[PDB]
Amino acid sequence: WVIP
Amino acid sequence: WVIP
Amino acid sequence: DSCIQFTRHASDVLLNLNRLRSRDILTDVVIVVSREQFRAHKTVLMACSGLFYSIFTDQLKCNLSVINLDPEINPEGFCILLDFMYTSRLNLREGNIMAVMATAMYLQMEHVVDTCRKFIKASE
Amino acid sequence: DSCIQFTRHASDVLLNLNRLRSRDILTDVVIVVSREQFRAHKTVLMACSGLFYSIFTDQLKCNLSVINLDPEINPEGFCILLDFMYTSRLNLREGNIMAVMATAMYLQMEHVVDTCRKFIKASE
Ligand SMILES: O=C1Cc2cc(Nc3ncncc3Cl)ccc2N1
Ligand SMILES: O=C1Cc2cc(Nc3ncncc3Cl)ccc2N1
Ligand SMILES: [Cl-]
Ligand SMILES: [Cl-]
Repeated sequence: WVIP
Repeated sequence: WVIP
Repeated sequence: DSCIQFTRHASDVLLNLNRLRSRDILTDVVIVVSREQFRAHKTVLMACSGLFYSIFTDQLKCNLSVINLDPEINPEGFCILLDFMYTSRLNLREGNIMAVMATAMYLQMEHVVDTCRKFIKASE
Repeated sequence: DSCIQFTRHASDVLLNLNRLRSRDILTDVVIVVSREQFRAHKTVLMACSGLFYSIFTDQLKCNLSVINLDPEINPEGFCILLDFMYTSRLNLREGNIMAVMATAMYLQMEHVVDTCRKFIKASE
């Protein structure tokens, strides 16, 4: 999971 | 395009 | 093999599937949640959820145009997860995390259940 | 928004759509090429090809279960492109590049047409  |  | 690969292909496909959903093009099922209705494509639901995969591979249920979810399921949690299915983006907030995790457990969306568990553990 | 994003989601969706194709699950159309038949999902074909997008948004053709391609289309070129649609992998070879490019132009798959043009230019 990432900060888009 | 890339070499997978 | 000796194939070449287009990096952005999978993301472009999903973006186009979401555009079809927005415009209600070729949607083939209605998901009913506490009298809130959501139109979608069976194949996308199956590709994202162990529950929908099990439902639409059943010889009788594969032909249903309406699926009713368990009354304990929250429509907002479902809406957030449906958006995630079609975009890879999850709108996870302090105010919705419990409903989102409960809905992801029911839908069998293991990666979502994982990030909810981790976000809850960080706040304790 | 304040969304989080699962990097591998789009690729995982496409991998699952290809697994449904392999097992002939929920395929809703047959594409006929020079008496070679290919089963697929209309939504995936639309998401990948300007031609299929135009075909399945047409009020009469959206309801067809069989689509016949132009007799000039090569079944192997089509097969390679159908595989690309469901995998992001293109089996481009000296022996098939001309058929693949001609099929991609007809199907309106602009990124494929682009890499074929570049690979042909490198050999001249
Ligand atoms: O967490 C998850 C997400 C998910 C998706 C599916 N889908 C499929 N699996 C295998 N072949 C085809 C399909 Cl469509 C099954 C289980 C789970 N569990
Ligand atoms: O090269 C290409 C690939 C491609 C895909 C599509 N598909 C869609 N476009 C927009 N909204 C939904 C969909 Cl399904 C249209 C044109 C082209 N041209
Ligand atoms: Cl997931
Ligand atoms: Cl393309």
